Amino acid sequence: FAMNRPAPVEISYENMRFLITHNPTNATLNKFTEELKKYGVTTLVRVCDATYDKAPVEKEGIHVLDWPFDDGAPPPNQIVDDWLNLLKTKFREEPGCCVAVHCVAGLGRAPVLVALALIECGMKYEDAVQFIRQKRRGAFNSKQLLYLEKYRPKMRL
Amino acid sequence: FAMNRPAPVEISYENMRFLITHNPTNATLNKFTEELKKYGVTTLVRVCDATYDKAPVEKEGIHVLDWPFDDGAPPPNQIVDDWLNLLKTKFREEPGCCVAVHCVAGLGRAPVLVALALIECGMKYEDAVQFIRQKRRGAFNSKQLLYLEKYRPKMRL
Amino acid sequence: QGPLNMIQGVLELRCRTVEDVLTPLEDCFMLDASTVLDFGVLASIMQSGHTRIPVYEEERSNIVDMLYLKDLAFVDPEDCTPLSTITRFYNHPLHFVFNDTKLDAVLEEFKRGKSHLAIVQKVNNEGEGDPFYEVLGLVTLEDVIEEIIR
Amino acid sequence: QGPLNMIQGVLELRCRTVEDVLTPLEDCFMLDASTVLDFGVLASIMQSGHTRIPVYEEERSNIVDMLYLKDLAFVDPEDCTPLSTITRFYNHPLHFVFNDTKLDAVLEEFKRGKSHLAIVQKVNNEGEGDPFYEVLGLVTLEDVIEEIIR
Ligand SMILES: Nc1ncnc2c1ncn2[C@@H]1O[C@H](COP(=O)(O)OP(=O)(O)O)[C@@H](O)[C@H]1O
Ligand SMILES: Nc1ncnc2c1ncn2[C@@H]1O[C@H](COP(=O)(O)OP(=O)(O)O)[C@@H](O)[C@H]1O
Repeated sequence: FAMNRPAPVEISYENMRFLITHNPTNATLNKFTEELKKYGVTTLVRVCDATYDKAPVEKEGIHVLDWPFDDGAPPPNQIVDDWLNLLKTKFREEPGCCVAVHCVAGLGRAPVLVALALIECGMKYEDAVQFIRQKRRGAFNSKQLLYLEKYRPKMRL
Repeated sequence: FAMNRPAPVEISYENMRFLITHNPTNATLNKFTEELKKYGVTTLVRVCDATYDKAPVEKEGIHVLDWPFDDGAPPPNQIVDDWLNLLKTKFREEPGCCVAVHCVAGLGRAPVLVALALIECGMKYEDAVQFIRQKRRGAFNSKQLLYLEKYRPKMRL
Repeated sequence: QGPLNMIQGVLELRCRTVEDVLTPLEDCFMLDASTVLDFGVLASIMQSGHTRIPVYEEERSNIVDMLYLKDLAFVDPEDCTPLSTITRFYNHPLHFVFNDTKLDAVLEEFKRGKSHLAIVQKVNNEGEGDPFYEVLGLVTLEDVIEEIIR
Repeated sequence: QGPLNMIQGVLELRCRTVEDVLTPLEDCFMLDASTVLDFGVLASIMQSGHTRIPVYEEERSNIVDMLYLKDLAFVDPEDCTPLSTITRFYNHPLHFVFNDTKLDAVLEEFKRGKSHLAIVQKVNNEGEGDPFYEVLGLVTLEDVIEEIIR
């Protein structure tokens, strides 16, 4: 405990499974995809701009999705609707697969989307943050915590 | 205190003055003589065999005397008589000069000769050893301590 | 004085945090990733008297790999071998500690583990933007000791 | 457990002696004076993970100078520069401690002084011959610490 690594993080819940990841370069692109295969991700959502070629990752058969939105903001309503619809279809395709989200800061807007998923799958807003922050300390800013509080399930997974 | 150096040692008493020294090579011969000039020695007594040339030391005007005797033995009676006669003449030549003695172990037979000098200048056998061992720990072996005990002043300095 | 002062030292390990003991970034010996290992930089390494040296690109707060002394083993000065080649010969692990962390934990983990070196993060709340971990500098075993023995 | 175990450690510094804590000669990284500094021995130095390395001629118990890491600064491997040239570029001081010496003294002197390294002597009574100081090995600051923190 109390010491850690520049390293992926996993959140599991029902048969949903999520990975939050570092940025690569092209320099360690081929190693990066091998991490992802190891967690059995079918799907990457880039929520922050990156410069690497995605097509090595896509060649090895992971669906890669470029959905960038503003630094430290809530996701716009399109992106949440997309993201929920994506999760339906991709856990329909394979139960107990993983969906990767990654940014260039692993705290912030990548875990927001995971917390959005967890809330519309069960657990309380209070509870949902706690599971995230246990795994990556200090996880959202106050605007995101606002949005995560003011958020309502349908409950559409 | 309690940490020390590969380094000369001084014993003073009346206007007698003595240096006990390490061995040099030729490699640091020229530095070695500069130590000796710094203590103002006129006289070196080699009491253990060494290989260096003495003539650099003798050129810089120190009387060098090759008086070797057996490892861990008392000095033979010639050597003591010589050594005492040397001390007379050389403190006659210059009061408050230093006489160097050196071996290849600075504990042992070099400090015996200094203790011989101190005994025939005053101080008690018990006292004489103590001044030596304070300066270089563990200074004589038992044969030498025997000889230093059984030793009698005339008192011929 | 003395041993009594030291005993208070070990007693205050539970109080005191990494923040108190660290070497801050501006006093860290580190190299740019793009550095070449010519005669002079190799000299500069071997002058620095450190065995583990952090490697950054291209802002200093962005630590990326570690260089070990052992990594330098058969390098020829002006091969001019660049740094990131040598950092790419090895996985050396890089460990991160939080600035919160009490010293007695840190000491026990150093007692356990692989490297004598962690690098130091705090979280970062002010900012409009995303939260990030902010690099403060280095803490070693010898850092934690110096609390006790002074 | 723990900090309580450490406090006994500092309390036993007055009891325990250098004899108990030292690295004995047979486990010391040292070089012969006549060694040449080619690629391999330089590699061997930088592998050894030591910054201060004793130098002997020609029995191992006869320590003569110290090599520092900083001494290696602008040497070219296969110049083949021999060791004793580099040891002759510098007075580095070499410090000697007695095997008797209690740890709390040693720790305070290390707290003071120049080198983190002393080398260890006992006197030698058995033998027919002259008394001599007998070289046992090395003690460092990190040695004395390890008493406390274990
Ligand atoms: N690469 C480095 N740059 C700057 N300071 C360092 C570095 N490595 C260690 N230190 C500092 O040096 C001190 C002692 O470090 P130590 O544990 O002896 O490792 P090293 O052998 O690298 O010096 C500590 O205060 C530590 O913060
Ligand atoms: N030249 C050397 N050869 C063998 N062991 C050494 C040497 N220098 C230090 N040590 C040992 O390594 C341990 C820690 O040494 P440390 O104080 O970290 O110095 P270094 O940075 O040289 O390792 C101690 O137990 C010490 O006895």
